[PDB]
Amino acid sequence: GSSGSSGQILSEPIQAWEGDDIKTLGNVIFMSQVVMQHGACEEKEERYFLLFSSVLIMLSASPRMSGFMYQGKIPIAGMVVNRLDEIEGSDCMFEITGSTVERIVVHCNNNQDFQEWMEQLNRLTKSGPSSG
Repeated sequence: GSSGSSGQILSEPIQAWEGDDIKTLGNVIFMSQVVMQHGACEEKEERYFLLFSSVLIMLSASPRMSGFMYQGKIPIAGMVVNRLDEIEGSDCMFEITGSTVERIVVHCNNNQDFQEWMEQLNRLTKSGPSSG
């Protein structure tokens, strides 16, 4: 083993999920409850992000507790991660774009987890580790 995680995720299929399989994509690098809504609009938006290293799977828990709901998937390809350096001295965090005109603004966290997401997303979106 390694770490624990809520049930269902490993018992029932992901709601909305429809294509082939999730176990076919790979695994779940880093999974945690993030908050992605937009660039200041109304409020925040809690959601689950599953980094497979080949795509960013997103889940939702509209209800209370009962499995998850697959919203969309972001292929590492075309992805754009630069800890939102398009600004200047204004919160670290990072975004997850790579499409027509979509930008995923994930809320900070302040923990080894964050740095991780940035660490992987770094090599993910890219090809190989930064100066190994």
